[PDB]
Amino acid sequence: EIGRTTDPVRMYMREMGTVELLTREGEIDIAKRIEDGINQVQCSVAEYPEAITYLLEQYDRVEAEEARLSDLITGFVDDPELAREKFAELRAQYVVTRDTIKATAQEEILKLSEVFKQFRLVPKQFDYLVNSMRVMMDRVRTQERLIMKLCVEQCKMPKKNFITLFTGNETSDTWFNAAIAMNKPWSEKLHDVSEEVHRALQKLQQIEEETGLTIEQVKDINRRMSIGEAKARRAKKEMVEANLRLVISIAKKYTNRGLQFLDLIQEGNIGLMKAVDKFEYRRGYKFSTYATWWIRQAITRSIADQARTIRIPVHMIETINKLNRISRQMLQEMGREPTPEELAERMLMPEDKIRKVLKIAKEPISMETPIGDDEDSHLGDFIEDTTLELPLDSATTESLRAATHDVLAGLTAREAKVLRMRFGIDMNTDYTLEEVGKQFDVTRERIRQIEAKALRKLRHPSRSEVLRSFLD
Amino acid sequence: HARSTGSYSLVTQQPLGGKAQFGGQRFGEMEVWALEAYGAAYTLQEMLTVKSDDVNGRTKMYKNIVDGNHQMEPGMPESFNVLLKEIRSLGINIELEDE
Amino acid sequence: TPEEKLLRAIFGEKASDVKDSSLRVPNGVSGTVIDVQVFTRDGVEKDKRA
Amino acid sequence: TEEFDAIKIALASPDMIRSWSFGEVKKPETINYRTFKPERDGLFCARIFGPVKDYECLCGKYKRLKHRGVICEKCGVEVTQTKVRRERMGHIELASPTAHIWFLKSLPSRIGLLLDMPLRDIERVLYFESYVVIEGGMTNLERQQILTEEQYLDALEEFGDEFDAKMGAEAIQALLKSMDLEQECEQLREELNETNSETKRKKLTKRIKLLEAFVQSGNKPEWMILTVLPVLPPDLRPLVPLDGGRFATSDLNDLYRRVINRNNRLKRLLDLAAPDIIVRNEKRMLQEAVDALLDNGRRGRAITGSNKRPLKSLADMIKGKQGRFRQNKRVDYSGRSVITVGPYLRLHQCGLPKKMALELFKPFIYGKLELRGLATTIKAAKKMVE
Amino acid sequence: VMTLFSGPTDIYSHQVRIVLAEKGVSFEIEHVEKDNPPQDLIDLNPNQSVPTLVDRELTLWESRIIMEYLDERFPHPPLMPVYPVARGESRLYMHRIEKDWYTLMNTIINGSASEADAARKQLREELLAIAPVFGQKPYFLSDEFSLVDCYLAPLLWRLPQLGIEFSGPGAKELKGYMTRVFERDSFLASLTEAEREMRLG
Amino acid sequence: AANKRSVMTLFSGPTDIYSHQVRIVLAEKGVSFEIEHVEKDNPPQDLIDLNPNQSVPTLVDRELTLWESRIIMEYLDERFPHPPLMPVYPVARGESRLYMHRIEKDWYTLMNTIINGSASEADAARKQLREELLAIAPVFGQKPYFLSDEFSLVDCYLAPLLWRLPQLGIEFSGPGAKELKGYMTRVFERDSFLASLTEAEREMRL
Ligand SMILES: [Zn+2]
Repeated sequence: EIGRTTDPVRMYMREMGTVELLTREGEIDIAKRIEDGINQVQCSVAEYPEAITYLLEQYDRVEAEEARLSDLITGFVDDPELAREKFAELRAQYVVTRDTIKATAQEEILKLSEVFKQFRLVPKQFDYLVNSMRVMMDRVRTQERLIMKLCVEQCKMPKKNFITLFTGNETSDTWFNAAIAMNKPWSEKLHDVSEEVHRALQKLQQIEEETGLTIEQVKDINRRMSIGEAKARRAKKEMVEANLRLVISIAKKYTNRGLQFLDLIQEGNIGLMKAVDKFEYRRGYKFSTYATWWIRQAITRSIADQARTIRIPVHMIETINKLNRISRQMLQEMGREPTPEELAERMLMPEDKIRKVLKIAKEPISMETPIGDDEDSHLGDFIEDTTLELPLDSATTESLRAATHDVLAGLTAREAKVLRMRFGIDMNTDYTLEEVGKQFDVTRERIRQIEAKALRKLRHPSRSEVLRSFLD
Repeated sequence: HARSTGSYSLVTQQPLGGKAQFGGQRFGEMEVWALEAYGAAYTLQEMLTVKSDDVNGRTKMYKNIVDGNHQMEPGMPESFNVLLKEIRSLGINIELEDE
Repeated sequence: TPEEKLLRAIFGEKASDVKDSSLRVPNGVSGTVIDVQVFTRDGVEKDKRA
Repeated sequence: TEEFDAIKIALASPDMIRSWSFGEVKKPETINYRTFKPERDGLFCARIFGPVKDYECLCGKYKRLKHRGVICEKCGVEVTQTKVRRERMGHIELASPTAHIWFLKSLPSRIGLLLDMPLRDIERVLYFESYVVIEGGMTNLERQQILTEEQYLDALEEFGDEFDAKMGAEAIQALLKSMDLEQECEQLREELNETNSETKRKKLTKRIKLLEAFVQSGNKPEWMILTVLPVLPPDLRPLVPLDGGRFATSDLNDLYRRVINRNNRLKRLLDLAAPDIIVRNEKRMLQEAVDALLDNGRRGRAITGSNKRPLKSLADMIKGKQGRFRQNKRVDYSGRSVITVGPYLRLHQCGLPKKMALELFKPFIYGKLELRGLATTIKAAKKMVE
Repeated sequence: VMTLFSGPTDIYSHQVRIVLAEKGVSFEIEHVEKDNPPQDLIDLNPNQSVPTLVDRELTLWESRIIMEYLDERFPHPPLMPVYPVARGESRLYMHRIEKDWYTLMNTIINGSASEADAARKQLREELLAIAPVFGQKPYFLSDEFSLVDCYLAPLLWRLPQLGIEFSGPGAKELKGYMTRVFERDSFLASLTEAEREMRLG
Repeated sequence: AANKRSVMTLFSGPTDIYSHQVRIVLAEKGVSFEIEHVEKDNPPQDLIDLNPNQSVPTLVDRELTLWESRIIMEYLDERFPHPPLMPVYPVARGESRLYMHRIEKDWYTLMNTIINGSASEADAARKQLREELLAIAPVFGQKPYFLSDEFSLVDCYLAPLLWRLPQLGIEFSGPGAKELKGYMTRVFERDSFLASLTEAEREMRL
């Protein structure tokens, strides 16, 4: 079936259309899967009692301006208008729910979070909460990964046995005494390194206090949340592989704009991947009549970004394209052709911006375009370069050092040094007069004089006879 | 036409004519075999190092000439240094030993 | 340059604000100037000769 | 430079291609379109390939002759000659490996006969169409079985560990990286003797002669799979402005923009976590753009945009124009004219017009007019010959 | 490509780090074992003495040479005077402290406990002698941090590890200095984990 | 006092090369300096009191004494600039401060060791010294000076340590000494050297 096909567009279609189009009621079926998906996540942050900790400082600073009314709420579910009441409605259960374990010790802490379900969050900081408990894994994971090596490859203890008592808990003294008790050489050897195995898991002891709960609940807090995202990862992918046939239908209108065909339909994917990200089905509008906007949005933003060599901004391509949509409409009515001023009347530009917008859009001629007659010659053989200098222009500056080293040598000694130090003659950077005056040690307005009358002497004739010859 | 010194091309620094001074002649591949047939090997060296392609070995050969000191310091042509940058820009690595 | 920057101060040769790039006849040619035409962008004044 | 000899050539390791370059080129844009100074971190940078005007930074804070070595703090240009913009190099950092189209598609596939793999199978792996195993261990699979999409998937349900299948250009970097040229060298020194076949023991000595090159030379095998593509210097692919507004770009700034753009997107899809139908289509699309740079034409012939002729890649610049790129040299001090007869000359002399000889022997004539004192300085001799 | 063969603890290697992290130089450091980097850095350094700089073409040791390089090449912010009168002052003041005090701390680490008391208190009276002078400027004879304090900030950071301290006099005008300089991000992002635990900061 | 004039104040060493290194750069810039060939047993009074480190040489210009010749011969090359003695480029200026450090720590201690060393060390030093000084022999063909075609301070670190050649019992030998010896003909008789050389150090030249 691989009939020696090469180009990817053959390979894209051959791999893409294996999947099948989704019916309309199927799409609502999939979105209802994602809709349960994130709910498994955010409702798995209420289980995290530090859920309001990152935000309680926000509302303890929202009024006091360390947070804005937008990035945390957008209108509660099922502004001083709502923020001053709903979060204020949380100030009751806030500490009273943590009061029990200051038994119902987990009902109250759950009772605060159990009502948290009607608290609306914003895409800004939702990531950070997933970024918060995530790194706590690696803070507990690699430590636990060392518990094997610290107990197996150092004590000779097996790994698959001691984990039964200590994994999940991560704080007790399970192998502290249970592993040691078995009368083995590794167990008796456990008392040898019993501190580092006890101290390495100390910073995680902060972690359970870092969220105030045990390491067990911390496990289900971070682990049960993972299923929620992975519940949606396979969910969103099902819609990108299904409507993937759509982008090829929308992205063929732009086939010639300097961008390859296959660089186009890859730009729509990053578009469509955002549409299903922000898709909402309850408004009833089918996925196509909403995904068509976010898709064509991208391919017209990509073309203005990577279609030109000398890139022109995105706000200008709206003005260039307006000049052809309007210089084409005046082409039929007027019949003859459009003038550089009638666009100023038809449009509303200042009669010169239309003269600057015309000196832009032209692309660069390729430096290998074969010139006339198609001889063995290209355009790149005829463009001389101007950075270099005429070797008669370099043969003079080399010659000029003769005179200024000879003519200026025909002066007196002390009056020629400052003449050479006052310019950059044969030296480093030039200098200031009283900047020089601290060299001859007679600091005064004499230094403006010694050079002054000396430069007159070179100005006289027969001392400038060779020097004058460089003028024109 | 006739040319003693003029423009120089852009990527490779050999001569051409865009400044009312056309390029020099074409000392093509067929005409180097007629300078190796004779033993002529000082004419051949300056005919492709100083007179054409070297960058600072020819600005000296113009200042030696104006002073009556016919003598050259060849250097390495600028059309070979582009052939190392054009090979290294592949995976290939190219260098020169030292001795 | 530094050396020439002394050459100016010695004679006071005023450096010009404008560089000369006029059109001069190509070398090795001679003949009367039988005709002259001038094209101007519509929006810039015509000089006397124009 | 000293009296060198023995130009030496060999493969280039990603730790060396990272050593020529002076910085990472991480955007596709070239110049500014309003003031034509080049942008920062783009292709035509100034912090990477040096400055533009001789002896001065880009912003305009360092022009004096006092500051001649310092690097500017605003825009980190090093204030030196603009000639150095002609011999520096950048480098792009590929987001995924990719095969070197020379060492993969040259007729004896140097990736092929180093692995003993039919070239029609390597190509079936570089397009992500068929898995390939690595380190099978104790199972019913060799080291280089080609599991199709099902056979692996019909194999993966049984085993989860002790087994690793890859796919794509990042697989051949796995096969090469673990293969050892000493074990299969001497172990093939015996296998050649047992084989009795005028064809078998004739090509068999061909492979064992290649393995014997990848050891004494000093080149590991996995350097034929690129990981940092180096970029030319910005004065050997100029963007000179023509007279009248148009620019005349070389045909490489059309190809480099096509790798840095596709490579820049593939950096994004691994942060946005797209499905493996797209990102697996990205690497397959990048790898066709790195191989349109090295030697364009051994593929679909990615013809130029805004025009209908094929672009001109790097390996189409050394490749014969009937001869070399260097010297196999247009020449100064020349001329030409229509020959005639002149039968009054001796055997050893030819005519030469006054109008020509006064133009070839110009630098000599300048010698006399300043030696005999007839001209005071050389500028005053240029106006006596005119 | 600008690498540095930094020491993990030695005040010299902590010297250059303040200059680098001050100027904003993009650099990558390669650590030495204790005060010995590999035997592999003898080819680019026949002395085998750290620190040593390698910027793409160049090799430099004896940080006196290194630090003035980075100051002379990376211009702003500047760490020296402007006119030749005062540069001799700073260039000479730093020759004092690198001659009297630094080798004085030799026998405090590499000298027996007998001579450790010798360097300890005889140095301390010097420590508070210039202490009232901090009522002239913020820094050691400057209204803005410069090269001259570059030998003190990594010097003061070694106090509690050696065993000398401020107690009453010598702490009023002095301790205001370290609380003013130890907060700059340059000295902040210069602190390595090995040199940090010497003190509570 | 010492700083009480608009001129310098220098308490030089009549035989100590620390002075004679400073002398060349001192006079090569064309300034009027006071010479005082003084001893460690009896230097001048002002050299003792205003010099709280008490070294030789010692320069004093209206603000304070300066010593540690690299500091001295730097203060003059940074304040009295014409002619120049050090390059412009901070790359070539770095190593130009680097060769000097590779002479005060490489070819100085061979002078002190020969001043206070045993009979074989005076040969061992002369062995390591004389032959290796021929090891850098081919350098002078490419450059009329120590890898810097203009006269610069890195050359001044050599000549005073090349003017005490036989003074501690040294003589060159081998193939290609004409290159280095002919080089000494190009530097040992300059105005900055000829007018600066002290007659006390000259007499060893016969
Ligand atoms: Zn700048």
